[PDB]
Amino acid sequence: SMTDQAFVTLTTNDAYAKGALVLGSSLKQHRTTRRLVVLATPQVSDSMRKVLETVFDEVIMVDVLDSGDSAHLTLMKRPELGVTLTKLHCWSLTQYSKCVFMDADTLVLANIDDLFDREELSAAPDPGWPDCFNSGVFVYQPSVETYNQLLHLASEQGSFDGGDQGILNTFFSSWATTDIRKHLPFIYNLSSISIYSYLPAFKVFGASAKVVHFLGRVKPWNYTYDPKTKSVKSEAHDPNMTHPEFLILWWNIFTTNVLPLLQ
Amino acid sequence: SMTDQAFVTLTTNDAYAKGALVLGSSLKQHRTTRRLVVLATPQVSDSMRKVLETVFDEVIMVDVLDSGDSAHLTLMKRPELGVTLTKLHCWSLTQYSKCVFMDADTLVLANIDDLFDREELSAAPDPGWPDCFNSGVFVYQPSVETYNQLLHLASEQGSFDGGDQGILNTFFSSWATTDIRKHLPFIYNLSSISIYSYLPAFKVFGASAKVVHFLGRVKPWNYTYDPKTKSVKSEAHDPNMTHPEFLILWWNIFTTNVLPLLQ
Ligand SMILES: O=c1ccn([C@@H]2O[C@H](COP(=O)(O)OP(=O)(O)O)[C@@H](O)[C@H]2O)c(=O)[nH]1
Ligand SMILES: O=c1ccn([C@@H]2O[C@H](COP(=O)(O)OP(=O)(O)O)[C@@H](O)[C@H]2O)c(=O)[nH]1
Ligand SMILES: [Mn+2]
Ligand SMILES: [Mn+2]
Repeated sequence: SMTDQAFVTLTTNDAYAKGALVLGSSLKQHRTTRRLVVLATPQVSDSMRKVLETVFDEVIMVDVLDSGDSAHLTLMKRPELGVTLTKLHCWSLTQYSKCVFMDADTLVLANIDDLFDREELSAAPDPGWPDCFNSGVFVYQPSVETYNQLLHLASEQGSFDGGDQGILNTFFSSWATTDIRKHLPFIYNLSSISIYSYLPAFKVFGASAKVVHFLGRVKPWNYTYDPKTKSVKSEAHDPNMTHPEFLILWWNIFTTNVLPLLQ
Repeated sequence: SMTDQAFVTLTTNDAYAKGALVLGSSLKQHRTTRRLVVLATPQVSDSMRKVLETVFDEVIMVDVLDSGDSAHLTLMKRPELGVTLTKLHCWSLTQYSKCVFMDADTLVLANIDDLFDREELSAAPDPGWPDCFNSGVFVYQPSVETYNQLLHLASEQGSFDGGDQGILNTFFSSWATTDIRKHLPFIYNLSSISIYSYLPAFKVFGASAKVVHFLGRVKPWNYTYDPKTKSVKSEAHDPNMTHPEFLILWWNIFTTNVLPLLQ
């Protein structure tokens, strides 16, 4: 419980750090009894690292790992995601026996400590290619062996998508066809994209959401929020604004719970 | 080899009948040893029913079942899909021990007779909400009981999406959490939408595709094809055209095998 198990996130800059701060605050809001840890890289300002230390039990400094895999990253219109190979450092955290990695663009809506009943590698399906798991939420076991194996495969073969999700799916390739218990229910990693892609399903299953994941190039922190009206201002033709409940929650927590700690 | 087992499709009009014909032609092309069955409703022309008899072993006339659920259908911008409850008639086919239902907008790329090793209900995940199965390819056991249960649920509750897929997911509730063997690999029902949603995944898994599913409002038969050049004429800004190989194959089979029976 308290000592040997953690939620782990990652930030390589101050932008994704506002995400990590909101994630962290949401985990506390829902009364986790596990540690909170964030992996941070040198591009995170000293000032931000100090703020991160008020929310996370530990801020762990690591080196950026970058795929440099511009062809594969362009293939999915995510030229900026090569630095997500930095996620692989999560397996080096052998101070813990089991952890849940969560993307810095996630938000917790309910206690999810029952994830620690799972075993490596448990993750939810990805809505793009559902025989791949989405790497935004996964339950794993820190291991120097698994760490080095993952580093080796990344250096030798890279990632089919140029980020962490490809390589993690290739390494944990039995996921689609194994033990159904290793398929986390989709409500533990609810892709913002699924809300508009199959709204009828969201309408009957979404009230049970435990985690929302703002996956895709547009992040909550790239909107403009007016605290007085609670209005979110978006770019034109944004399909996520037809169901904005999770975006508003994100901003509520940031303005209320994170903002006071920033100053 | 199975005289007591069939593939089953559905058509309510002459337009999806072109799809059924191409699907049936593709099952023959890949040497199925099973029977081929199409459910058709009164709106299919007499001349079309006769053409369907050259491809399918059985053309079975059934009444249209229509949810009339404009609210849920409109939720997913598919106002025409209420007649998909007609699919429920497939459970009445107790001449067969086991069947694979396939949507009329599917296209077989390899022999898939190994699907008959599965048991009801086996289906692939839906890319919008992957804890629901897509109802375009599924293995089931004809049964008067299951048939009547499904009709009663449709009459009482309707479908959460106004079509067959919602009601079938509600009825086969345990799919997301049961027996992984009942999760068909995504290659047995490859959603055309998944090609452009996670292109990197397509690039490394796509060569293994056994079935493609042209799901969504635009169907292969709504394009304009030039057989001289083998170019497909699309509506503007069509995302599927960046990877057109499956559409081209649909039109080749249509033009070579099917259109001669029509025009
Ligand atoms: O510039 C970046 C890009 C990503 N990340 C980390 O890598 C994760 C995966 O990236 P993202 O969530 O943007 O991928 P997606 O969920 O959109 O596929 C993020 O949540 C962050 O934890 C980061 O720290 N800096
Ligand atoms: O007007 C219609 C619409 C649907 N269908 C049948 O119902 C299936 C499901 O509809 P569709 O494939 O359009 O749904 P999607 O796969 O796009 O969700 C089709 O493949 C056909 O077999 C039909 O016969 N007539
Ligand atoms: Mn993410
Ligand atoms: Mn279909």
